[PDB]
Order: sequence, then structure tokens, then C-alpha cells
Amino acid sequence: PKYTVFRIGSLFVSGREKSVYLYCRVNGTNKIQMKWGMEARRCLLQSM
Amino acid sequence: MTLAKIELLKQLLRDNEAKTVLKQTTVDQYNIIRKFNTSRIEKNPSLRMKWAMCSNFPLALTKGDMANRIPLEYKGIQLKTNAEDIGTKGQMCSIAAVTWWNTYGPIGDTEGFERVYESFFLRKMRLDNATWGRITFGPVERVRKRVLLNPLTKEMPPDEASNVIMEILFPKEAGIPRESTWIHRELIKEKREKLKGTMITPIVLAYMLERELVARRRFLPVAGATSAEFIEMLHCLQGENWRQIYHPGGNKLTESR
Amino acid sequence: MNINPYFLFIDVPIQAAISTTFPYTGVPPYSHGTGTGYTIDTVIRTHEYSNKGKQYISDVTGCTMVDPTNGPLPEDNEPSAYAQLDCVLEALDRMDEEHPGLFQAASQNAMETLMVTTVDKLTQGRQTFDWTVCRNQPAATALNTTITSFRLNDLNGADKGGLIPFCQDIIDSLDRPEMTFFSVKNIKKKLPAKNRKGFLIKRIPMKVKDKITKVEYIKRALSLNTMTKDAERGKLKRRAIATAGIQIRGFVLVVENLAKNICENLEQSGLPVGGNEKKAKLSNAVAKMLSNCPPGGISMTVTGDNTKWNECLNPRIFLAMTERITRDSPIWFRDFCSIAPVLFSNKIARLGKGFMITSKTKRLKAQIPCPDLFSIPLERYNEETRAKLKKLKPFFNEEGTASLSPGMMMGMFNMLSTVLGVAALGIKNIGNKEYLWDGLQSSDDFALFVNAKDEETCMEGINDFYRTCKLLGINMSKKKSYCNETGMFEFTSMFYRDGFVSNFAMELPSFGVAGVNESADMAIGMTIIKNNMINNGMGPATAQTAIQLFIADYRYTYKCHRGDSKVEGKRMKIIKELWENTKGRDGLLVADGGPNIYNLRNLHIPEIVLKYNLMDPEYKGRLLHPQNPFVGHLSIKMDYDAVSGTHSWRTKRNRSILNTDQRNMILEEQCYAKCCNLFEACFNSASYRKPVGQHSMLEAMAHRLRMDARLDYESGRMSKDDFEKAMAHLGEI
Amino acid sequence: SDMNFLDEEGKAYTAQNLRPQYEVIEGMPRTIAWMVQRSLA
RNA sequence: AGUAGUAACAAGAG
RNA sequence: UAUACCUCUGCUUC
Repeated sequence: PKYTVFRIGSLFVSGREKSVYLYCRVNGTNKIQMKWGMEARRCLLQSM
Repeated sequence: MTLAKIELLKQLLRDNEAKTVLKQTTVDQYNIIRKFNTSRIEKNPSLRMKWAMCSNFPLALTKGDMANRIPLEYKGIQLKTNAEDIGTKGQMCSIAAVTWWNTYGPIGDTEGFERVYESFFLRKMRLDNATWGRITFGPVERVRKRVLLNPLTKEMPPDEASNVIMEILFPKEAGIPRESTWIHRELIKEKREKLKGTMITPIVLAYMLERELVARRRFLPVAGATSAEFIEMLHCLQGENWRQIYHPGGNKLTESR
Repeated sequence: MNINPYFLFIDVPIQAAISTTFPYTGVPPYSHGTGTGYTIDTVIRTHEYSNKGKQYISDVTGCTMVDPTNGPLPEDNEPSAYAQLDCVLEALDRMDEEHPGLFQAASQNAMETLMVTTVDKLTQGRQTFDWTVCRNQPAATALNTTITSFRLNDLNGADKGGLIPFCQDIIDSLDRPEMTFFSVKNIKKKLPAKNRKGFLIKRIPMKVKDKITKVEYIKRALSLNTMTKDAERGKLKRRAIATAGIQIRGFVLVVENLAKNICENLEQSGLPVGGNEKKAKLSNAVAKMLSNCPPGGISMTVTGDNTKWNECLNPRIFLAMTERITRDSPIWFRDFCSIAPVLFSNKIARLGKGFMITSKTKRLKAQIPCPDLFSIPLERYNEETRAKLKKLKPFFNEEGTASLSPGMMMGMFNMLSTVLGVAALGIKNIGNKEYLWDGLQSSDDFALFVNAKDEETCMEGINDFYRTCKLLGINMSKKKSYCNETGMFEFTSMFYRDGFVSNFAMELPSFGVAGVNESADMAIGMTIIKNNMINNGMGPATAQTAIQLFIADYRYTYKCHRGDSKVEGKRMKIIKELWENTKGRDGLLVADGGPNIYNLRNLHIPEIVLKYNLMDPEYKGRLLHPQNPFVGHLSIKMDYDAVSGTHSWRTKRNRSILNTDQRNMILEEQCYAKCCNLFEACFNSASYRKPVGQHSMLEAMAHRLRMDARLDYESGRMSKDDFEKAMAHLGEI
Repeated sequence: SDMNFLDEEGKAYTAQNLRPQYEVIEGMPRTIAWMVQRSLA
């Protein structure tokens, strides 16, 4: 419900044709979340 | 140099503010007015650094000739700016300026560096000369005990160590003679001889001395080996479910045997 | 096939895989805007828990005071602040009886410490409420302003150097009828210029003497600032935290030093015990309780947690605690120790920014200061704030502050409160019933062991402990606390299950780049892995992975990818050149687009020291140039091992101050900086060792330079010209 | 001390020249006096 | 709008 | 008011 979807073509994905949609959305972030984004590789360590 | 100090003192004393500061402030209060600044405590440096590194001129230079040897730009890249820093009152610059300085900066004197940072190199030889053994998987009882993190030159209490450091680096300002001087006269003699010709700032020498005089003793999970030259490698020596035989290089103590 | 990550818990038990229940890869919640609501909440609740006590108007401040101590006992489980003095004193007597000598020894140590403690000690208090400007300032500045202010009221205790005269001046300054202090204001002055019009107007700042009346000063001296706590993990809603003035710091230091000296010798206090040692304490404390009652003896562990910990504990008790603990000490020290509680007993709370009112129609917004808080119909506030503000009234002050006699602030008397908890743990039994309790305390967090013959008794023991704690003003969280058969438990996010398990998640945020600089952050980055391998149970593979991830983060953050790589950037353009120029490429640091040479075995070795022999002479020369401009005037929480090189730089100062009225402090700063930079040139040891002396800062330099001159002359360094010139200069000074 | 002064050659006389024969340690602050004493020694 | 969540940003200041 | 499609600022607290 937060998205606006267009239909902008098709591609031979797994041999067969698949319809390519464009998902358009207005979003937002901040310094904190961008930093925490940059430090997301660690998701490895906790599981490893 | 004295003449320059006196001249600068006279030039400073002209400023009524500086004069009143020097006359009113006490030698004790020096410890206060030194830490006076507009700066604030960074509560999120992990972030603030990542932010600051995306800016144009995040770093602050020291005002001097060596700063002036850095050019404003270099092959299109802006190294530094004319705008001064509030704290240093020296030019501001981009991190690139570091990479330039390291590549095309003036080649300085590094004689004594090894003797100054000897303490660290001794680790490097204690690893390089070491010999590894078998790794064995199986349970390990770890006992949590206070242990010495790094091997020292000669263990002293902080008060005793600082006086020795003071005797080594600032003999004129040592103040009241302690017995320590007579006890460690040979150590003082040695370090004095070893750290003579170097160009590195005394405040660093005192740090490295204090590192190899003052002890760092901390609680750790240990099993088997507890000597400092083992503790410093503890992360590799063992786990909860595995063991690693490790033989550090260099000489080992008799009492330790 | 629907995957369910919880089903792991079918195979691996929850303590064994506790790391997976901590979302520390995620973002912690930050605050937004004002915290006045959260502060007011605390003010309302703190009184809500003591409103059945004694209300009275303070004749000194004119504030509304509430006193729960020795009040009516609770008849419900609502957080009670009605502590009973006698019971506290008994709980203390028990502790003294089982720990004799400690009470006076700690006091003597704290006293002998105090006597040696100087004024500069106060500079390491981080953020401090400056009463002169009524803002949170650096402790050093907040102190300096207070000293310079005190000097105008003829109070020169600081000049002696010791803390005692300063504290004396502090309690004395309360008696002053009108407290004078500096306030800076600007002045235009035509400085000569080559500017068509031959002059320029620069606003020179000048200091002005400003007065405050005794009461208004005392109110500020008793005031505590407030602000919302950011990044607090494991919690939905936010909450408020406070900041103290410069006055109370000296008096708290002693009390906490005392409480520390006490706590150190207690076996059921987890403070100031390092997290590593806390296990050494806990597992043993458990081991004792295990092998104590063999015959059907049900040893139960209670995973404790307290509610309204700060908001229920009253200063009036802490005063009694000091008065008891300082029994054998002389009078002056008792009077000294008694002050901080007395202040906290009559403290005032500031209510932050205020509340922002808006109009969506006009798209307008405005902050309403706490003074103007009530200068508006309450209907214009929202539904909850309307309820709060009504309840705030009786404790509200004209100048826009809240009186708050009872309760403590978040993190003030941690030690001394921990002592009060241990004091609860010290009873162990009531009415000779067939059980015995013991445990470990840590502020609001506690762990309670209970041994008895049948669980029906254990629960009554726990109930007895609860009902006991009520009498100390300590309130157990029935909602968050839970009990189980001994073997496994939780304490301050440390999980015991027949032995303390690892909780690798907890430390995971620390793995990232710290944000000191290129030189330090590396050392820190490797050291964190090295340590977490040891303590928090990280295998060699995961560690070697973290070694990679940190370099990944490090190279992006500091934009210093491999010199051979083709990543573009302002720095990279030079890094590549350095890569092409340098022969010993493996000698290059990562910061200089060099290769990562670290592994498990050499985490504890600085990168420069590792690579030193692999460097080129010019590269190490430039990299470690003694007088390089990047490293500033250094001066000797965790510390790291690193080498002072060009990568050991410092960032620019925050410049937002430039276009505000605080510009002055830049000149005020640099004015000192010049004097200190010179004084350091006269006395090289000043950077390392704290200089001592009540004499003039100039006198020392004059004498020292005179001697330097004389000796430099007579030794044969300076010529007669330079010596006569030097003496001629000094003669004028 | 007062009256005694040394000449540039290195001989004592009674008082012109800016270098006394006697250095005064007593009277000054401890930290200064010790600095003088240690510097001299 | 949206981010976001018990209150804020979606620029501020001279 | 004008300078001001200018200037300063990005944790700098009122």
C-alpha cells in the first residue's frame, strides 16, 4: 500500500518471459540509520 | 631558545588579558585552564567520523612550517583550505593531505624510533621467534584470574614509575629526590642512554616508558599458561573446546619455571 | 515449508543460543525534540510514590517538599518510597557486625584521599550544569566559570589547590546575600584598515559583572538539568536523565569513594567489579549456595530487577547512611559527607526545553519555555500533557522549575545504593524460619538465591525479602522478576546455565570503526576481536571473518582502498600514485592503500610495528616525521596500543559556535592556550605530570627562564649580548 | 648575598654586573627552589 | 507526502 | 527596509 507500481517491459529470466515492474516509493532515512546500514556486514558474525 | 621564550613572554605580557591570566592563574589551576575549550564530548563518534569523512576538509592542521610545506591543492585535488581551525588556529585540510604528505612530504629523522617503541617490537620478536605446536580438540576448564597482560621492563607502582620517568625525561623538574632513583639508577642510566638522540616528543617517551614500567593486570579466563608472554597470545592459546600449543621466543624467567 | 527461526530452540537451549535473541545489528531508538514530558512524568511519579508522607514548604527555597521516610507503611504493591529509618539502621548494624572495621577504614581511606584531592579533579566530570549561564557545559569550563565567579565574591579557596577549601567556599557561597558573576557583552571598536574608509568595526567582547540574589542563587546551586536518554537498548518508550551542577560534584565524589571503599570489600556487591570478574564472583556465590543443603534442600534462584529504583530511594536515608557509616570519623568529615544528601534532599529539577505548539493550517510551530508553560489555556495542550501539567502544579516554581525533594536521578549514588541493596541481602533470614537467602546486588539489578527444605518455604523467604526491601524503599519488579530452581539465571544481561554462557551479540556494535582516527581505530578494531575471542567466545573462523569485515568497514569509512585496486576518489588518486611509487608495498598501511597483513596471531601488534621493516626509508620517514603537522599537542573507557604517526590526526572543531553569541569562548580559550603552550615550553613536564603550586603562574616562568638564562650563559651557550638582553627583558617583568 | 657580585672574568666584588655570586634558594616556592637546586646541581 | 512514533525533521541563522 | 540569486552552519547545548 506504500508503493506505486508501473509495468515497463519484460525479460527472458529463467528462459521464459517475465514482466518487469517498476516499484516507485517515497522514503526517508537519517545519519544514524545510514551509518548502521554501513555497519550491517556484522550480520554475518552474529550468525557465524 | 631561552631568549625566544623570554621574547615570546614579553610579547605575550603585552596582551592585558594574557598578563592578567598569567598573574591571576595559579600553577595548580594550570591543570584547569588547559582543559578549557569550546569543544564538546562526542556521544556518537562512530557516526560522526563516518559523517565527517564525507566532508571536504574534516581534518585540522597545526600552525607551522611543516603545514606550509603542504600545498593548497594537488593535481586538481583540494588538499587544504585557507580557513583556520577554531582549536588549532592552523589551516584545515582533507584526509588526502595525509596521503600526499606520506607520498611527497619531507623525509624526517626516524633514528631512535626502534629503541623508543622497543616495548612493542619485543612482541614482534616474541612472535617471529616463537614456535607453534599441536592443536587439540576437547574440553577446557577456564579459570578466571587476574593476570599481567604484557611483559614489563621492571614493575613499579605508578607513583614510583612516574618519578623514574621524570628522572629520565625531565631531570630538572623532578623535585624532591626519592629512594627510587638510587634503586633504579642503572635503569635510568640505560633508558637515558637509549633515548638520547631521538627527536620524538617527550610526552610519547613517557607514555611508552609508563607502558613498560606500570603494570596492566586484568581478570581473564585462563587455562595452563599464565605468564605475560603467554597471556598476550591468550586468544590463540585456547578456547572452551580446543587447545593450542604455543612456544614464545626470547628468554624465559627461572621463577616462571 | 514454512521456516521458523524459533524452532532452533527445540534443539539448542535458549541460554546456549541467547545471542540470537539480541537484535544488536539493528538500530537503537533515539529521542526526538523535547523531553519535558518525560521529566514531568518522573516528577509526578516520584511524588506519587510518597504523597502520603509529610508535605511542607521549605523556608529556604520556598519550594514544596514531600517526606516519605518514617511514613505510613504501604497497604499495596504500588511502588513505595516510605522507608523506615530504624530498619535501615538495623540492616546497617548487621552489615557492620558481619563486616567490622570496614565502615571506619573506608571512611579513613576516603578522608585521606579527600585531603589529597585537588580542585582539578572536578574537570573529569564530562557534562556539567553551569549555574552562571544556566546551560550544560564542559566540566572544566563550568568549573573555571565558577572559580572566576567565586573570585568576584572574595572566595579564593581554589587558589590553595585542595578540594576542601573549594567545598568550604561552596557551602559558604550559600550565605552570600548577592552572588556576583561575569557575563560577556560586545563592543564595537574602529580598528585601522586599508579599506576605502580607513577603518573596520570588529565587535570586541568585554566582561560585565552581573548579580543574583541569595535565594535565586541557592535555587540554581540546588538545580539539576534534564534530557531524554538516547540509544537506550531493549526498551520501547524513552525516558529522562539528569545532569548535576559543579557544587555537588566534590561532595558526591567523597560519598561514592566511601561507598566504593565499602563495596570493594563486600562479597555480595557486583560493583565496581569488572564484567569478567563478576562471573568469578557469581559462579562461586552459586557454587556455595549449591553445596549447602543436600537433604531435599531446594536452592532457588531469583532473577531480580527493581522498579522505580531511583524514584523511590530517598536522600534522607542516604544521609542517615553517611551518618552511620562515618561513626568513628571526626566531625568535619561527617559534616563534609552529610552535605550531598542534604542537597539532593532539597534539590530542584529543570524541565528541559518545553513543549512545541503548532498550527497545521498556517504551517506554524513554536516552543513554549517552561516559564511560559502555564501562560496558555491548558485545553490547547494535548490530552496527556493537560493531565500532567495539572498534576505538576503543586510542585511547580515561578521561574519554570519543578521542586523534587524525594527520589534520586538516573545514576548518582550507584555505590551507596548498591550498599543499601547489599544491606537487604545481609539479613538472610527472618523469625528463624527454615530458609536462608543470599545474593548479588548491582544498583537496580539483583540476583537472589534462596535455600530451604521445601519450595513453599522458599517462596515465603522471597516474600519476606520483598516485604523487607519495601522497608528500605527498595521495590522489586513483580512484572519483570522471576524465580526458578537454581542452575540457570540471568544477571545484567549475563546468562548462567550451569556456567555462564557467551553473549556475543552484546559486544557486536563495538566491532565497527570507533571514530577516533585511522591510526587508533585499527588498533581498537583488532584489539576488540582479540578480546572478544578470549572473553565472549568467538571462534577463529568468525574472528578471521571479523578481521575482514572491519577492514571492509575501515577502507570505506576512511576511503583508503588497495592501491592496486581501481576504486576512484580524491584520496585514492594519490594512494594509487603512492602504490606505484613505493617499492615495499606490503610495508604500506591500509590507510595508505596498503594490504591487510593482520591475522589471529598478531592482533596484539601495532600495524606500523608489524610492517616497519617492510617500509621504504622515505615512506617511514614521511609517515613518522617527528614534527609532522597532523598530530597535535598530546597529553597523557579503554586504551589502545598505537604509534604516533601522520595517521594519528585530529578533526576540525565544530564550527556552529561561530555564528552564535558564544564566539567569546574562542578568544577566552586561545588566550589560555597561549599561556599554557608557553608554560609547557618553560616546563616540559607539565604535559605529563600535573604542576603543583599556589604561587603565580608567571613567577614560575620568570624564575625558570632566569635560571635557564644564567646557566645557558655561564655554561657557555648564550653570549653576553643574549644574556644581557635576556636579563634586560626579565628585569622589566 | 646582596652586596656580593661576580665579574665577567670570574672574581668576587662588592656592589653593576648582572650576575650575583650567591644564588638564593631559601624563601622561594618549593617547586621553584627544587628546580633551581636541581638545575644548578 | 514521507520518514517516523508519545515528538520531531522535511534546512537554520545574520 | 536594504545589502542577501549574498554570507556563515551540519553534535555546540540557551
